Amino acid sequence: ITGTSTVGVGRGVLGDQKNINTTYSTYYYLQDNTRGNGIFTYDAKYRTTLPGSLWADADNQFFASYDAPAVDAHYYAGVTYDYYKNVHNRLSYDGNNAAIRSSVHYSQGYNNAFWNGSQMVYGDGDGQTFIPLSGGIDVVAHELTHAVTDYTAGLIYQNESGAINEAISDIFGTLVEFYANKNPDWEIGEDVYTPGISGDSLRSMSDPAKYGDPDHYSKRYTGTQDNGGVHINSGIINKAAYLISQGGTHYGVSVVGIGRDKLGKIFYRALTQYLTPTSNFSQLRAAAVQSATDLYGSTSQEVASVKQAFDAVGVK
Ligand SMILES: [Ca+2]
Ligand SMILES: [Ca+2]
Ligand SMILES: [Ca+2]
Ligand SMILES: [Ca+2]
Ligand SMILES: [Zn+2]
Repeated sequence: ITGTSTVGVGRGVLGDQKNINTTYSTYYYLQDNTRGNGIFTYDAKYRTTLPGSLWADADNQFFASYDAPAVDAHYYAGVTYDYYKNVHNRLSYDGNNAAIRSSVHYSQGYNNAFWNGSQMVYGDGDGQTFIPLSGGIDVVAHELTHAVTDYTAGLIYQNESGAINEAISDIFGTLVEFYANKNPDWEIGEDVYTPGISGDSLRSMSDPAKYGDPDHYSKRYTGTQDNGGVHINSGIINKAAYLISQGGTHYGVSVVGIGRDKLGKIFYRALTQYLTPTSNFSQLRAAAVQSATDLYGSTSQEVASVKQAFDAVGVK
């Protein structure tokens, strides 16, 4: 909408106060004009029609319980935009400052979030498996990263290419969580998963097997559930990425860690210059090796560590 840029204040899902970029024209809208061609947050009003209505507020204060998922979807989309721009010189998900749109309060009791081809969508959860999913910065960045993937490598959402797609979203979701630097970890969704159970999470990158997911290619899922295991077999790639960054010895194979920033550079380059819609795990290894070679040189520690990490998870 046309209006003047304003700064509201409110409280997110976890009860924390933050400032939000809004737009004033009669109402204050969740429209952040400070980033690209805007970040826009919508109310889906417990229904499934999308996007719903651009979020309007009378007083620019967002402290109601109903407001909290909107505050966080809007704010964490901003952090994610900043990560991609500042760290990777990428302007929004399309590289040309496309407007970023999110809807909250999608459906009833909805234990998921997704990119629908055009926008991000967040359930409120049922209060048992999840609380409103935009409360997790890793979740928000996971969703926006699906848009980045779709505009770049275009990894088809099934089987190995789909597990790579998933892992890319978990990797960058985690790197954004570290960028913001509030309780960062290598777990996925811990801030919004199972409010009645402390210390768990939806997935673990450091130890995927803790939550049932494979940590070696010989343990990959080969059935048809979950689009051929895209949220399951992502553990193999998540583990490789964790090892590249942090190091470790896994099934007897030692990996020298190179840190998060270099992990992000290698995987961003692989995603944007080498992967294709049909890439499989072996092709991801090759893309990561080539990316590290371009950035650091063929004789570098970085290349050696990429190879060790893929060896450790059984991907040749
Ligand atoms: Ca208000
Ligand atoms: Ca965390
Ligand atoms: Ca996390
Ligand atoms: Ca929990
Ligand atoms: Zn996903």
